[PDB]
Amino acid sequence: RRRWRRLTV
Amino acid sequence: MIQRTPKIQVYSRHPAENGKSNFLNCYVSGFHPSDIEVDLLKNGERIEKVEHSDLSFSKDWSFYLLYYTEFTPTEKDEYACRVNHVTLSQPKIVKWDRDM
Amino acid sequence: GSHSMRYFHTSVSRPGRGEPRFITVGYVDDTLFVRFDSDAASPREEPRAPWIEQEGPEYWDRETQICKAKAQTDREDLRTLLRYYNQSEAGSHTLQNMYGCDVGPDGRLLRGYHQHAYDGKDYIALNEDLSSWTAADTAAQITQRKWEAARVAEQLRAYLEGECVEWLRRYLENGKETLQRADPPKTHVTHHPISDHEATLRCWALGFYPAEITLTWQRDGEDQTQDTELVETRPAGDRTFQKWAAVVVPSGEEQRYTCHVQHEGLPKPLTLRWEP
Repeated sequence: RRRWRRLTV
Repeated sequence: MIQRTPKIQVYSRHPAENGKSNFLNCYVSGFHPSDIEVDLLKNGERIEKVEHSDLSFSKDWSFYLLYYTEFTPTEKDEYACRVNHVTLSQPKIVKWDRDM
Repeated sequence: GSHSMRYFHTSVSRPGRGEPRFITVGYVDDTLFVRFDSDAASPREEPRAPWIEQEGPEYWDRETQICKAKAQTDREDLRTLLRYYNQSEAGSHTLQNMYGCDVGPDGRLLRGYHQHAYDGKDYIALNEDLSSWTAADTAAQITQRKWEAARVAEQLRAYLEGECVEWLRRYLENGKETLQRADPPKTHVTHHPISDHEATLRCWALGFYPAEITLTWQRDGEDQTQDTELVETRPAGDRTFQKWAAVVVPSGEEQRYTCHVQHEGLPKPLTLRWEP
């Protein structure tokens, strides 16, 4: 399953 | 920006036997950017309802896709894949050859 | 055996033609198992392998939330990247991200991965230590500073060592009939006259899984690497792969040439010849 937390550059 | 022209293979899922249902595949790979136009042709006309895989990519970030359709090869019918991409000045046609 | 899980993500902007298109797929080894396309009618992450279909509604809801969130963050990132590279709003650009984990036969983490590319070029990658970054350029160094300040690498280490490995192991069990089955190539050699004096011998490997394979031609037991035509391994469309290797041989000398095949599914490596 995928990683939950968001990430932006 | 750097562009990479697609590799193209056209081939059947199973060794071809005249009169027997099979799948015709056109595999495009190693390209960037991702937008690409792929047709499968039967005697120079577009085969309708061709399906394709969802966009994915290789370790080096270049893209790959599989376009496919059900087909029944014969002695006479000519199959091909037509590919257009920003790296090509005109669409590239690769004929299906049952020996490759 | 050793195994891998990977999530791949691509957004492509299309100025003047709406918001970017977002496509993400997940793989275990060479098997596609989930997909999401933002352009689908009421997009949801969808199964693409039988063994994931048993996950309940809560699994698909959470996956779909993440996928929709990633489309949103990719939209934001594409806007940011225009700024970082002083680019106009007129062109199409591409943002890619891959992450996942490799595990050994006993299921332990071998390596974790988390990397980004912009317009087909490395942007920023998490190093093998899962603690430090490699930025490709001064734009990615801006991102690196933001991600160091937010301790992003620590988050990724925890995911990669933890959930990534744990869920990969769950999928390998639930999918044990396929994911832990190597299908050997079916092989044969064909003969293609070029002239009265030479012909191509083509050694075929069909229907194999996983894609890793070694196919070579020898002449009198000696490797013919420089004179072998070897096509790229290609998907058959039914989970399996195909490959061929060809050599040009003088007429009547065919018995001196042997095709050698190594694959995980084979009882033993094969040696084949053309059989008229």
